[PDB]
Amino acid sequence: DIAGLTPCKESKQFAKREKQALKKLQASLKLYADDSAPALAIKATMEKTKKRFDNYGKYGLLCGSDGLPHLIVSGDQRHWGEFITPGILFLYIAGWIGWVGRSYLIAIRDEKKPTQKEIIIDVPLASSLLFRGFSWPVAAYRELLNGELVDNN
Amino acid sequence: MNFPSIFVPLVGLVFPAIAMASLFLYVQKNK
Amino acid sequence: QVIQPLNGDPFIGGLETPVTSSPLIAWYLSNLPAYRTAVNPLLRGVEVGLAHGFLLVGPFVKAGPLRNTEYAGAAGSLAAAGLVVILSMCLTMYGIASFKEGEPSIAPALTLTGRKKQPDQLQSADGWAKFTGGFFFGGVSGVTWACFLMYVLDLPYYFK
Amino acid sequence: KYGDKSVYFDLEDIANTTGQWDVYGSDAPSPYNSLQSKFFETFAAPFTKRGLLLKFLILGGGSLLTYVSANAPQDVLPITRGPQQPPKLGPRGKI
Amino acid sequence: GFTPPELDPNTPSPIFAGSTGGLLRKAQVEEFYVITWESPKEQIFEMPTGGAAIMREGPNLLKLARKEQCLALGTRLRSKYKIKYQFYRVFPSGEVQYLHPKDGVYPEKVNPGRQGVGLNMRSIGKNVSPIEVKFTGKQPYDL
Amino acid sequence: MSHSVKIYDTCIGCTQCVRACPTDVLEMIPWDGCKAKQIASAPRTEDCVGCKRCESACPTDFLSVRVYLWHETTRSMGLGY
Amino acid sequence: EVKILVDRDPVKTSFEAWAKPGHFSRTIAKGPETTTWIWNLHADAHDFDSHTSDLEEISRKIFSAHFGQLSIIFLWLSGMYFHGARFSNYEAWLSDPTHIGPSAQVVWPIVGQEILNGDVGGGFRGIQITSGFFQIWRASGITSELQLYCTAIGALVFAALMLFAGWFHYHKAAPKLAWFQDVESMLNHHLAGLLGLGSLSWAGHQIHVSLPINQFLNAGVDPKEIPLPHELILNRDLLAQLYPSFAEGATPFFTLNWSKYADFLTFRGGLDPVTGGLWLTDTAHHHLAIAILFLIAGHMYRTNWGIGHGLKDILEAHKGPFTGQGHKGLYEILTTSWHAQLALNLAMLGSLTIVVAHHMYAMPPYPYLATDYGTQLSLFTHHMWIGGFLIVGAAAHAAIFMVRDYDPTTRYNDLLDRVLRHRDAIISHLNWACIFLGFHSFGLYIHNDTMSALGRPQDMFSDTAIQLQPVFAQWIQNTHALAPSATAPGATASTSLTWGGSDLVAVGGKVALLPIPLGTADFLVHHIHAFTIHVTVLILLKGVLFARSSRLIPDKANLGFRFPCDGPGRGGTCQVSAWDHVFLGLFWMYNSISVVIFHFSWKMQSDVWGSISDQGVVTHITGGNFAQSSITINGWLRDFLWAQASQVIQSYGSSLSAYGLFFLGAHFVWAFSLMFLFSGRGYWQELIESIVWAHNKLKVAPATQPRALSIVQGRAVGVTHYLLGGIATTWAFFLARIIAVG
Ligand code: CLA
Ligand code: CLA
Ligand code: CLA
Ligand code: CLA
Ligand code: CLA
Ligand code: CLA
Ligand code: SF4
Ligand code: SF4
Repeated sequence: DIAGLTPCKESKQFAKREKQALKKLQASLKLYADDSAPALAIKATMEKTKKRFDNYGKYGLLCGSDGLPHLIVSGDQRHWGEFITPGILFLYIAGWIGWVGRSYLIAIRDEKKPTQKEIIIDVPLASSLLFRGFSWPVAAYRELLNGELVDNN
Repeated sequence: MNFPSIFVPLVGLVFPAIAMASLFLYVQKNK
Repeated sequence: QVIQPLNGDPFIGGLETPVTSSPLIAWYLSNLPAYRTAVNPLLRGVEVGLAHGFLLVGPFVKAGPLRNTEYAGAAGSLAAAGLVVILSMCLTMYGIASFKEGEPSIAPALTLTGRKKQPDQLQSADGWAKFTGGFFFGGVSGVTWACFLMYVLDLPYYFK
Repeated sequence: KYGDKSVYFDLEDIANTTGQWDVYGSDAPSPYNSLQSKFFETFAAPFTKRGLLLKFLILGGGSLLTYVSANAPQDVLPITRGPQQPPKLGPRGKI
Repeated sequence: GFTPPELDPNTPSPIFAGSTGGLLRKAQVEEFYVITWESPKEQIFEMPTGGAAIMREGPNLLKLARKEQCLALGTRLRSKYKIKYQFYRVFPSGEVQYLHPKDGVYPEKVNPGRQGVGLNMRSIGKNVSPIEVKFTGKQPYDL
Repeated sequence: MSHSVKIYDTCIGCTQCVRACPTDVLEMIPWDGCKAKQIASAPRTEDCVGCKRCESACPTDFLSVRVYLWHETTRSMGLGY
Repeated sequence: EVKILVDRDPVKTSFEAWAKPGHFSRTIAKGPETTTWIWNLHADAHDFDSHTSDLEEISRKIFSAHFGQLSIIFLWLSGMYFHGARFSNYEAWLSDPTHIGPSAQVVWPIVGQEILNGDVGGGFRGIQITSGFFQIWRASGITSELQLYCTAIGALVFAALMLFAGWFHYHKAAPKLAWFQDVESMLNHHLAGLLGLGSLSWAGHQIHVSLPINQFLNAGVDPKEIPLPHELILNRDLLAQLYPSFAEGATPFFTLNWSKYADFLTFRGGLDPVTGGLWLTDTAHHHLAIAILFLIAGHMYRTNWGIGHGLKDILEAHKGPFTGQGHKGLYEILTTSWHAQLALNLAMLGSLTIVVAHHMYAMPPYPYLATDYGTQLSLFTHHMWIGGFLIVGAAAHAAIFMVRDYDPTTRYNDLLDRVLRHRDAIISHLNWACIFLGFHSFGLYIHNDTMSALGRPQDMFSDTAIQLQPVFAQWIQNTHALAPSATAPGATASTSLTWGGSDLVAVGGKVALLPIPLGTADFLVHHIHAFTIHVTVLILLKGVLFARSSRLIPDKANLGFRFPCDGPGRGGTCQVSAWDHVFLGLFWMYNSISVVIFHFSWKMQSDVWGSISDQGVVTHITGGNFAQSSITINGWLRDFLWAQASQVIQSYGSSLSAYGLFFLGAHFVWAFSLMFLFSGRGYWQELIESIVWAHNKLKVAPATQPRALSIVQGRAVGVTHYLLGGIATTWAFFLARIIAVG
């Protein structure tokens, strides 16, 4: 109960929102015969909604007074999977992309016409450097330690 | 005495006429 | 060849057209008071003011805020007179802005044929001042005449 | 000269070269009656002086506008007369 | 010692049918420019005031309202038809000022006898800061 | 009462500044500070409009010809009327 | 002399030019030095006049680009026919057109977007379409999805044929210059073989296929039990039961007894009460007469045989005292300049599209088209926008002709010279007309707003006030209402139901068309329309006339058609090019078309569209508030924008939520355009300098030096995003409002 928020699996308003969603979906479902393709699509949508609400309840999310889950980014260990773990994953992927791009730009820096390698990407070198960003934190840390990350102009 | 009926035409009509007349005469001067 | 150069001159910013240099159009423009150079500017101003003040009464009376009341004849006409009081005032400011006391007339001294012509006294301080005074007198006279015709003498009219 | 064929520039004649012409000005004499001209000359003489006319126009216009606005009948302008109706309440009770 | 050629008022004008882009009141109260050239063949050119004119063989004189119009027409004549051109400035008082070739030689090519005006013997980045020219009429670039 | 056109000593000697002038402000004068033995000059800045075509063709690192906009006349405002 | 002049194998088919970007010109093929090059590569891609100075290669590239465009159009048509065959409810819509919404697109069940599959009816869930393809297919006699599949396959084959022809007529067998300059044979073939024969073939299809199938459909026969269209061709008696004149064959045609064909060729007019569209017999007779007129109008111009007309002689024969030499020299101008032809054809096609939109709204030619309010609104708005864009492009390319292809030394025209000589008079008179129209059209709205805000409703320009009645338009409506009485006795009913009378067509409880009243509000809106059109004309014509020279820049033609400025000189020479005149006129065309479509939407929602009760009364969508509310800007803001935007702001959670998202996104893009429109390049370049330093600090700066967008490109991006946002806003608002309530 952080910041006066009830858990989503013990929230009456969360179940109420699920009830409204299922009622609207059933009202849409009543227009078609049960063996038809639109009826099957609506039933699949209802099952997806039920699974979504059950997963949101079981994930440990804290639901506000309006029945919607509220993310906590203060760093609480109960809610590290809302911001901190996806944030670390995003930082890893973004560092991968940035390191691969920087390595490609460094590799084609000392050429006769480097710009020709930017409008037309040299695919073998790019594919060689693609997996170099898997170990981007180690390479970046060592390059910073050896003073190769920055340029003193 | 109704003072708005005297000052509102004075400030909205007569004073602007005097002001833009004087400023037009002063701007177009060749000293 | 109907469209000619301006007085045979192709390097002047204008053209000679039947709307510009027709004999009837030239006659009509020359007989207007503004283009009567040999006449006193007081008389031309009187005529211009009479015409303009006479034509100004109609819109103010017929389209004024009190056009549907008993005061349609007077107040709107008064507004027309007020506009004349504005308009002559503007003219007066023009007469102070453009022309000086010590300078002569700046009107052209030639004609289309190139002969020497006495310049128009209108483009001068005294001439424009007389023109403006005549315009004011003619404007108030025309407004009074329009009011007298429509509402004092009660002449029959369609009133738009 | 300026009037010869295919030539339009004269050094001694600038007004024709630069098109300084009276396009519609006519040197015809006065068409108005002499008595009419005399009456309009003596009856519009005080308005000749332009500075005096400007001052007179400003003072007369201001005085007439103030006199008309202050002494207008109450039934002419709706603003001169009051509401002549009971005032209505606000949507929270006059607050 | 190059002497400026005198203006010939009796110079015939190109055959033009009239345009609204010609002279205005500025030609009367202020100056107006006059370009003279020598066409070796009766041909047709494009006026800078809109439209097309037909220049006549021999000397040709054209009056325009701006110096830029005169220079544009002269550049067109030199590049397309290869005609020598000179234009003057005429005042309402009748004064004529011989403008374009100030020494008879075109300004693009070097000619001895020209004096330097607006010449600064420093790089552009060595200009004095405005704080050092404050409360004085002198500008940093004028020093 | 004219735009201020200034020539600096970094001028190579290319006449493009003079050829790009639509009002005949600049000209080429003899000099000795470059290979071309010539430098630009602005004796007729009274006819300068301020179009800055001259400094749009200067090939130096920064402009050897500089047009500073200043007090404007009828021929500096490009008025044909 | 008019032969097939074709050179064999002029261009080698290879991928070498694919590997090199910007091969077409020289300054660009050198390689990128800055980022601006990339933008330039997408700016001069289709400017064939700048790539080469030879007219033959330019014409061949134009011909093959036209072939590629035709291939793309055929591909798009195949896609529409396929998405009408599969993923559509056309067969369901055929049975109940008055209660089932047309739909031809279904979304996949991903990320919750399946909410866009709305209950359109007929046992189908999908996106409701407003293109009116269902009405076309019903008017064509299509009653099965197999026919749509066959049409899609045929259009795919035709797209492949167009692509092959485009490759063939440039890389293998390219026409010569004299082949393209044979304008007389081209006009003859395009008037007799393209329009005339096409109209004749479509009339044959309507007579032999559309008429019996639509008669069976309107007779209540079930679509699957209707005989196939080929069965009515092999069996003449099957067609003769519906139309007995078919028992006589073509002998009444060959004996000039055409009055015997008065059962399927009728001049009836009006609308079909069963379907709410034009009579298909009327369309058949119309297309037949149009085919005859075009076929006898296509044998006019001269060719290899001495009979015919010469365009050059016809043009040279028309010259008056005012115009001097007249139209002499225009043939050489039009036969040697593609930009002049593009200007003329763009203007004519835009005006044609505008008149098409007006005549489709006024006369619905397809069954169940008028009662489909969404289709009518979408078609009118779309073709209005297309016409406005083409009209703007007309002046855009006329300016290119004036800058590039115009010269009086050779190909001199007297009319163009006399136009250019008095251009100041034209521009000043049009300026005065624009000011006068703006005052006496919009100051009336301001006056009405002030009188209503001051509590003086008797002083406004209303119907219950000072009246500005369109007496001329009302007289025209009255004249066209009584046209069957005296002026057109052969017509049973009037040409439309929008003039007058007691006529009223209602299908399925919805009003199709009504006699449209004209009052003071229509007067004010039409004069607003005239003012906006005149201002757009002023901007575009000023750009065209001053594209070469003016009193400010006498050598503007040397600067080019598309240049930013001439520096801060002469007080400032910003946006002096004709391209900037087009860029400014784009906004005014947008404004004019927006006002036009707002007028159309509100007027048809208040005075035409609605519902018919069983007793006989008619209740409109907005209750006829156009007469009293549209005379004030506050009325447009409240009763039109605020009132009808409730159907697009409340669409969240339903099948119309995509329209709300597009509403918000279009507002966002329109706001985003103001950044490019209001700013300048120097600030962005100076900021890019600091960003470049930040990248250079970490050895990650690119070799292609980043540069801010150019001045012209900044204006182009601003106007493009502005038009996109301001048009998509109206698109989403119109679609959501007219689908939710109509
Ligand atoms: C732009 C057009 C426009 C027009 C046509 C009108 C029209 C009208 N208004 Mg509105 N109004 C407007 C905009 C406009 N308004 C705007 C922008 C505002 C500001 C919010 C107002 C606010 C307003 C107020 C506050 C009032 C009006 C009122 C009136 C009346 C004018 C009364 C008067 O004193 O003037 C008449 C003036 C004239 C001198 C007319 C001159 C026109 C002449 C005749 C031209 C004819 C041209 C000629 C043929 C050209 C060729 C000549 C030939 C020899 C060659 C009239 C019904 C009054 C009212 O309530 O009555 C309904 C009033 O009290 N209006
Ligand atoms: C802020 C000051 C101001 C004032 C005091 C007024 C006053 C008035 N407005 Mg308004 N008006 C204003 C601003 C102002 N206006 C602005 C900014 C606009 C432009 C949007 C308008 C546009 C406008 C229109 C279009 C109309 C009015 C009219 C009216 C009149 C309302 C009804 C009535 O009295 O008719 C009775 C009217 C009269 C008896 C006129 C009396 C004027 C006297 C007798 C004239 C002599 C002096 C005169 C004021 C000029 C000289 C003074 C100075 C310039 C030297 C009244 C005179 C109406 C009008 O006056 O037409 C009849 C009208 O039609 N006004
Ligand atoms: C009577 C036969 C004829 C026909 C039908 C056409 C029709 C057409 N021409 Mg024209 N043309 C003709 C004779 C003909 N032309 C002649 C003799 C010349 C030389 C003087 C030209 C010169 C010409 C040029 C230079 C251009 C055209 C273009 C076009 C197209 C523009 C209209 C449009 O796309 O509507 C849509 C119309 C249809 C899709 C309806 C079906 C028409 C079929 C598909 C066309 C087959 C017609 C062809 C002439 C005959 C086949 C040749 C054979 C070897 C296979 C259109 C396909 C423009 C274009 O788009 O080119 C690609 C173009 O750039 N034409
Ligand atoms: C002011 C009067 C006038 C008007 C109103 C029009 C209006 C029209 N003309 Mg033009 N025309 C005129 C004068 C005029 N013309 C003159 C004097 C000539 C003789 C030089 C021509 C030559 C001409 C031709 C040869 C053709 C037109 C066509 C058309 C229509 C274009 C169809 C379109 O929008 O694309 C919609 C799609 C298409 C049908 C057109 C396809 C594209 C065409 C074939 C390309 C234009 C090429 C042209 C020959 C340029 C070659 C340059 C060469 C010298 C290198 C348009 C309505 C076309 C037409 O007849 O359409 C039925 C057409 O084929 N015009
Ligand atoms: C009918 C056919 C037509 C044709 C064949 C041409 C032909 C041409 N035009 Mg003209 N033009 C037309 C209509 C036409 N125009 C119309 C209707 C307009 C008014 C908008 C113009 C306005 C115009 C201008 C302003 C200019 C030309 C110029 C050109 C030339 C080069 C075009 C270019 O390189 O662009 C290549 C292609 C592009 C740059 C594509 C740009 C992307 C567009 C703007 C976006 C459309 C948005 C899209 C619907 C939204 C989807 C979202 C997105 C995520 C996909 C070429 C002669 C140019 C010229 O000649 O330069 C000297 C030029 O300056 N035209
Ligand atoms: C939304 C506001 C707006 C307004 C009011 C204007 C106004 C105008 N535009 Mg501009 N314009 C705008 C936005 C706007 N523009 C935008 C967004 C662009 C970018 C594309 C442009 C670009 C542009 C171009 C490219 C052109 C114009 C032109 C015009 C003028 C023609 C209309 C006319 O004169 O009628 C009369 C005036 C108006 C309708 C303005 C409102 C006046 C009301 C009716 C009366 C005000 C009452 C009265 C004056 C009392 C004053 C009170 C006193 C206290 C002072 C006019 C000055 C055209 C022009 O120059 O042609 C002459 C032109 O070519 N505009
Ligand atoms: S001023 Fe510019 S153009 Fe002239 S010489 Fe110097 S660098 Fe060359
Ligand atoms: S602000 Fe931009 S468009 Fe305007 S003059 Fe300067 S550079 Fe040219």
